[PDB]
Amino acid sequence: SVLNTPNHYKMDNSGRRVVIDPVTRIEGHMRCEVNVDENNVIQNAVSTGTMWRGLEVILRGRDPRDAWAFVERICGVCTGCHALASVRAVEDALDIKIPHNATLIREIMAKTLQIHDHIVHFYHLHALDWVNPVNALKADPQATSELQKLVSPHHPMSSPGYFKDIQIRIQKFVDSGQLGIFKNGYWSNPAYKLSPEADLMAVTHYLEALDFQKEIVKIHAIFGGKNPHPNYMVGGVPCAINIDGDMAAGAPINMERLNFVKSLIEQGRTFNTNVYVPDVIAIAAFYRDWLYGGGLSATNVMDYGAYPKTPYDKSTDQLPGGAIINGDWGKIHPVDPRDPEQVQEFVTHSWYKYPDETKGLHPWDGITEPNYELGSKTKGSRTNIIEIDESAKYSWIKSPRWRGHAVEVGPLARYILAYAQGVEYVKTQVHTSLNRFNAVCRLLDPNHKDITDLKAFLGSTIGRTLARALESEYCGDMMLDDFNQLISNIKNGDSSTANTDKWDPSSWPEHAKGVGTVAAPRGALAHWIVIEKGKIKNYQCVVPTTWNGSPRDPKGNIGAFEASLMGTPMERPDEPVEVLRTLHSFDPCLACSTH
Amino acid sequence: SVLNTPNHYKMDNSGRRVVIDPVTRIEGHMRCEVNVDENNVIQNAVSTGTMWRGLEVILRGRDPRDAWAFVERICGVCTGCHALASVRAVEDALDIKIPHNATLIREIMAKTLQIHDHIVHFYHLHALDWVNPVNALKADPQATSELQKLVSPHHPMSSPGYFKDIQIRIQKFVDSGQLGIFKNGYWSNPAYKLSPEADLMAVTHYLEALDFQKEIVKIHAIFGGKNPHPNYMVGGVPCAINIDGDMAAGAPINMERLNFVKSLIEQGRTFNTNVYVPDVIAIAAFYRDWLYGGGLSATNVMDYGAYPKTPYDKSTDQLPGGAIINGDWGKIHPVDPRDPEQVQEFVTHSWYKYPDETKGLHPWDGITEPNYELGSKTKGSRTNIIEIDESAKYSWIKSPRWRGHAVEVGPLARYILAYAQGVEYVKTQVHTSLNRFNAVCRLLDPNHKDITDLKAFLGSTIGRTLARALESEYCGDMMLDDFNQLISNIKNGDSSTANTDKWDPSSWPEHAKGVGTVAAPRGALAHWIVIEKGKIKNYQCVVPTTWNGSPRDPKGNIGAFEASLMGTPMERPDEPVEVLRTLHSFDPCLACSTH
Amino acid sequence: PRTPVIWLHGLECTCCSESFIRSAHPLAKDVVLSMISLDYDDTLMAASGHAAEAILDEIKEKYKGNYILAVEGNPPLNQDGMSCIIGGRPFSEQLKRMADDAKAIISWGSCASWGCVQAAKPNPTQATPVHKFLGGGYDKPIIKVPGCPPIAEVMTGVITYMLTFDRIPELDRQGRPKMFYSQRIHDKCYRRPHFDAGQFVEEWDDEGARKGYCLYKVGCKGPTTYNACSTVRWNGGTSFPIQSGHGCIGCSEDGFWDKGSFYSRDTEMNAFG
Amino acid sequence: PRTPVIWLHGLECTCCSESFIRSAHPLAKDVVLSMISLDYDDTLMAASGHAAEAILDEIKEKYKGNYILAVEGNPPLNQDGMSCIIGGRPFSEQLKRMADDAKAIISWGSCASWGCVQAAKPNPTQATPVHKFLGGGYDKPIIKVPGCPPIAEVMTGVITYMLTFDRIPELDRQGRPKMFYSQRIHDKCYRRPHFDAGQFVEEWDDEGARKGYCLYKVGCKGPTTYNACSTVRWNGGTSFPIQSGHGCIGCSEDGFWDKGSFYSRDT
Ligand code: SF4
Ligand code: SF4
Ligand code: FCO
Ligand code: FCO
Ligand code: SF3
Ligand code: SF3
Ligand code: F3S
Ligand code: F3S
Ligand SMILES: [Mg+2]
Ligand SMILES: [Mg+2]
Ligand code: 3NI
Ligand code: 3NI
Ligand SMILES: [O]
Repeated sequence: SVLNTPNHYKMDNSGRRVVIDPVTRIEGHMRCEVNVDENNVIQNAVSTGTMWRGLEVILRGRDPRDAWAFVERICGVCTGCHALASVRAVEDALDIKIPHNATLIREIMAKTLQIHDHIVHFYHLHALDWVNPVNALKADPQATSELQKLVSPHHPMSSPGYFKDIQIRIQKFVDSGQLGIFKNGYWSNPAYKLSPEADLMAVTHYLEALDFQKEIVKIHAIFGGKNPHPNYMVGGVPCAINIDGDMAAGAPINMERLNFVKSLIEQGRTFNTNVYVPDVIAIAAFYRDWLYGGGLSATNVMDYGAYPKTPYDKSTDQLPGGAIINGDWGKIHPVDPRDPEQVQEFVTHSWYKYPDETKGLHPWDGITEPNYELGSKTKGSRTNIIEIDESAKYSWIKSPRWRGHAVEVGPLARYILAYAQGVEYVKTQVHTSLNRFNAVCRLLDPNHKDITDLKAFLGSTIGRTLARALESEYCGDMMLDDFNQLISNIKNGDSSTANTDKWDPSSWPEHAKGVGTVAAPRGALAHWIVIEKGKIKNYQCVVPTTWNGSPRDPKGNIGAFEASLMGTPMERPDEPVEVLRTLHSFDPCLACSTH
Repeated sequence: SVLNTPNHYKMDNSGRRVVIDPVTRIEGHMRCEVNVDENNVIQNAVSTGTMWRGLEVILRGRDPRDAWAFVERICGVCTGCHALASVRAVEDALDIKIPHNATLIREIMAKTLQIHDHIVHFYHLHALDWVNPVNALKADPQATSELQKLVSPHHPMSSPGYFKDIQIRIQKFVDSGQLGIFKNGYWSNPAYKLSPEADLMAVTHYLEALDFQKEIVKIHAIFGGKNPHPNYMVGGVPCAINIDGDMAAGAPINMERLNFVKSLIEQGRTFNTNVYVPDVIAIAAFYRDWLYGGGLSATNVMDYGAYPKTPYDKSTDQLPGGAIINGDWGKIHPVDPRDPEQVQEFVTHSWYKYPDETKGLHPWDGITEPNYELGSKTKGSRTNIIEIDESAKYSWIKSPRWRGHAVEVGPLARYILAYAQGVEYVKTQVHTSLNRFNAVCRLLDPNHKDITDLKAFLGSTIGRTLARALESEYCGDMMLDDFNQLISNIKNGDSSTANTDKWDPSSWPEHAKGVGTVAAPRGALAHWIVIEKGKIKNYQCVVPTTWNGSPRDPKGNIGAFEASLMGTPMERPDEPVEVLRTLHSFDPCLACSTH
Repeated sequence: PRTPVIWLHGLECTCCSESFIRSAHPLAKDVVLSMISLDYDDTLMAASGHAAEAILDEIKEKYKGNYILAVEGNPPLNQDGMSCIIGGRPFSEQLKRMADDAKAIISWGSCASWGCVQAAKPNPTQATPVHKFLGGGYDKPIIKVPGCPPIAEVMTGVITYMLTFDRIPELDRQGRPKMFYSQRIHDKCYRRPHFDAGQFVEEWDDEGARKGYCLYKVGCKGPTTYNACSTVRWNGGTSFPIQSGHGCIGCSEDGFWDKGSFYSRDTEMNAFG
Repeated sequence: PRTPVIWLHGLECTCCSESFIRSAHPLAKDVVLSMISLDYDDTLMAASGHAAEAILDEIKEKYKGNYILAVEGNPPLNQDGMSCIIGGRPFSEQLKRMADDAKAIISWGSCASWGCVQAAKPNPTQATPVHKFLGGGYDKPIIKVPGCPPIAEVMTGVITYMLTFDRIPELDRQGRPKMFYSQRIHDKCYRRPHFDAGQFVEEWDDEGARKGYCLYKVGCKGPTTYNACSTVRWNGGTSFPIQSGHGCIGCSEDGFWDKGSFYSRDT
């Protein structure tokens, strides 16, 4: 068939079918199928979420104050963001305002998660789509050192002997014949474009990042007890503050704990600036001729907006939200998660049932009733899918749309929205990153002509990857501001952390509904709760990967993952490096997507 | 006067007198006075310990089981070594044999101390006698990187941008006009011979060492609760072991704690070999024409011997002891701390009283009775000493002698003794270090003639400084061996840590005496205890700096400090860089020396 | 040769995998490069799709009876198992095939050990912990390392114990290593002096909260929870839930999600009950 | 301009100075470069003798009434004070001279706070803690930070508090910051459940020792000792005496050396 989608794609499944199941180096479980034409160009893409747990069903009848802990376990990668959305949703329903220090500490925890999640994503999940560790074994350590000094002059770890020592270790690993995570990698695929020296630099930084990442989450351990899965509460934060009073040493937050947080923040800022951002820029330069994967980012992007400089005042959001539609960056459409005509979820191509499946349901009206059922054109059987039938139900992911539009969410969406709304910090990051990208390109190709087209640059797999790294850096700077504000509040006499006026259900209205939003690491997250007589009547999550990984809607619009693959040539369709590189650039979280 | 000492020095106090009080960058309090001739060459040297606390007096009548904690507080720099000597002395007196794991854990704690103490000494106490931080501000960062790569190819921290950033920080500090510890440093003195690049490299490593040193002592925190001042006990170690049994997580030593110790050991080994040892070798090469300060080291050296591969079998000491006398390295005289004709302390030039002050007292017969009294040739008064009278009593340090000989103790003494006794590990370190030294010399001077004379090389302030660094590296290797043995013991079924058979004083002899020896960071340490009816009758300490910092004896022999200064030319007698450099090379611990 | 480890993922949130890489000692980098051979792990592995499934087949045959099978998450039995699909087939089939030839199983976390959040009422996928799925006839050890997630150094501590001492650690009746799970939180809790004195947080951010008083009245499940949180603690010994001011929610105990509200008070506190 | 700090050393073992540089956060390098101006400290100074003495004179004049005087160790009164000689004169004279013009004093450690080991019976040097030496008429704050030594992060925590919040921390009746010294070890001890159940180490390396049972019966002085050891803990939160299996010896409490054997029960 050839399907002409309302969002201007031609989905053609007549070509050779390629199946990727499991998609690895993601959180959770995904299957992807594509069709390629005679020139090995993708002409159809099918996103299948291959897990479901039913948190929305499990929550029914429980106490809203307990919800945050259940939904936190939607995901251990984006650990905490669901807890944050939950407490915000309950607080919204019950008209609870939290103390300023609770606001600040929650944002510090959120920005800690952003940095940790972005770093580990790029190195531990994404890098092996750009980096060939076997090729690193061919590098000259002195030339690797020279490249390192150009890539990031401030990073101290550049000795040729250090790179040689890393190389010896990877050589020993390879020589053992136990290749572990590297086994069966597509290392001979010409899709890998780094020099041996760049591969060795990147492998070195994968190891440095694995060492570093365990440090930054100590901020979650201080404020939230543990990472993964720090604690939250409705009405405040549990980490009471006592700097100077009786038994301060035994309080959750005292002078020593604050000094520890300061040290951790600065370490994160340094890693962002000296390792992560320069690597993404330099790797992007090596791949300067590979600008595929833009998909919907060119046209339709959305975020709810986050990080208000003034608590509870969205006009001060440091990552302002809204929706850009049809590529018009000059028109920011306001997004209201309360409006039943805006966020809606369809299930016509998902493994769920609605009484009326023509309907898109706003999440206060959402329904989660499983319906695992394969289309009659499926190749295989109910417990053995060979080729999924995308004309019918093909995913555990629902199809969210915004006023009927399919949109992309994530750091790139936020960066577009912030750039378009004149956020100077972001505009400066974008322009300096483009200048740096062009500089490294010229190091590699002395005849390089500068890229100037911001839509082409940002609206790509490379751009999506870059935006994530830039967002990490921005979060580190914002977190330091938050910390300084926390110290100022304490200095000005405010050590308060919780509001308990509405802790007891006797204080609640008989019927209430609320929505909590979060700029989660992968994009726009919200939870919608309906409370009745002290209990959860409905609880519906629409999460970033739900948006990006969405199957088709009743009109045939394709979601962000499927769009991003369309038109991409593959060197070797059966060694699908390009598909993985682009899918991974969305940082898919499949447990999130399905919950 | 001109005094012709039996140990072949001519102490002449007719020339200009220079007084250094306080001697800074040591532990505790010292005064040093010298006389210089018309050529600015030192022709007299006077070592004065300027503190006393009286631990030996304080211990009288107390319980031998409590002694370790009192004497540990003799010193917070060599923290632990006195506790170790004490428990060994009590165990010796009472014929207590400890379990193998207790032996091993004590040796791991000892080697931890050696590494910490040696590193912090070199960088934070000694380096400013060799390193000019002001001159560092003139370094080229690229050339500093090149030097770093040659000095220690494996050390990762070599980026020009890193050295530039360090320089910027030091420049900011200097520009503030608050010079702190650098204020009034002798920075224009030509005695400073490093290039600006070597100064910058060294300052950078001073900072790296300050960050590192807090890590290695976590081994003391694990086995001993805390550092400074970890806990010990008579009969074993309190850190009971439970790897696999009920409540293991709550035992002092469990699987996670052992994994922590492994990590810490390896970090120390890395710092020894990549930072500390290479720096001392390279700095030595810049100072290749400054071979003063040997003093007694080439003639008379002593250590009790330590670190037996087989517990309680001294023939297996990895740093074997003995005494070399009159420069005959081919004759190792056995040292017995029990022999009243061997170790003796005189007080004729010390602020103490004996009934018969002609006598040298073996420490089981030792007496500590203060007698602060100044010679009638003193310039000044009892409470305002302008020039001390070294013809009379001039120090709180007693005068220990070995069979009437003045000896040098410390890492250099141990290194000479080990080399002379064919310890292959040490011989390899010495030969490789000399080769490396000569290689760096040849780079600074292509016409360099290799040094081959081991007595001249080792028997100098440079050699004394090098031996300390080599010993640190040896201790890291030994400590790993100890850790592996501990694991093996546990694996073979032995988790025991204490012998309690003689814990109760009802099990002790009415009268008992013992001696405990330690290869302390600064040299030969021993404690001698006499027990009567369950109480301390006498407790006498003779500490490494007691030996080295000793005032003259009745026959007029000078001690190691005084000997080391004799014959040294000074660029500027009133800016006594050379005196500080040589004194500091002994790592004076003045609280130790006097106790 | 380094010990082969196959790390499978069922229905899960991936928190145990995340916790593992937080390990302060040994570092995860050293575990993977030098201690074990992490032969399959859909989270970190270079290969996908057919290339990934080829490894499972190869390791199963080459190292038959000699690999450790680590399992995070759990198999669903509803939806014909297709609420967790891997390679087009139910995860339960992958789990069974690999369990057949494992030397031993490590059930990482509360999902694999007990069921965790997806198993809470009404358990729409019939998520089933590994030991119950394989049944009473399964003849290899199943080492349960529960917690949501477990402590990082507990996870790596189990592995280092097996590699260093050449045996499975002693397990309690529930299959948990005594190494780490043989005391209750409340048996080693630094806030116990306050519990003893009846000094409690009564309301969030009250006087007691700011003094670090006991969290029993705000729902601490430490009295009934066996784990190393109050001894080893979390994130390189930085903190644990109680230190940072929220009661234990019981996250390593079988059935903790349905035990009661997290803010309900813990039971069986009196000896005269 | 960074806050001027003069750090004097009397009779001491230098453990407090060592502890200070163990600080995990802030790092000692950052304290000295960026937070305070450590203007005199015999342990670390480049200059010696006359050049070192010249600094005390200079700082005392330039920053009269504006420097913090940190004191480690204590002054002896016996031997005419010459059991601790600095620059040819009794340390007590240096201490008095600098105290006269200090903004405030920090008594680091049990030596400066109380006397510590040299003051234990029979106190041969008549070592005297700073507050007693200066007497009741002394009109500037004396902040006692006791312990042998104090915890590293307690020491740097006191400094960061003063720099961040612009006041002396609240002190208890003994002059100790409530920040750190307002609970007993036993009031926050993770072995307390065992104490409560009568589960004790009875002999070294017995079953109880291997289970981490309470150390009361082997002499733990936790029940009477105010410090942060069971909360902040030692060496970047790595351990504390009790965790590693030895009872508290009471090392932050006035007179702890003469309270009795460390292995005798707390009464
Ligand atoms: S109830 Fe919780 S907070 Fe209180 S002592 Fe027990 S485990 Fe600690
Ligand atoms: S006596 Fe000591 S070990 Fe026992 S609970 Fe009290 S402080 Fe802890
Ligand atoms: N970020 C993140 Fe996870 C997803 N998708 C959530 O919410
Ligand atoms: N090392 C050391 Fe201290 C001295 N001298 C002791 O003993
Ligand atoms: Fe660590 S996968 Fe996270 S939900 Fe509770 S253990 Fe499961
Ligand atoms: Fe830290 S100098 Fe060490 S003895 Fe007890 S505090 Fe004094
Ligand atoms: S909630 Fe879990 S992490 Fe520990 S403190 Fe309680 S078992
Ligand atoms: S001995 Fe001292 S270090 Fe703390 S545990 Fe007791 S006060
Ligand atoms: Mg949903
Ligand atoms: Mg003595
Ligand atoms: Ni997620
Ligand atoms: Ni000492
Ligand atoms: O996620």
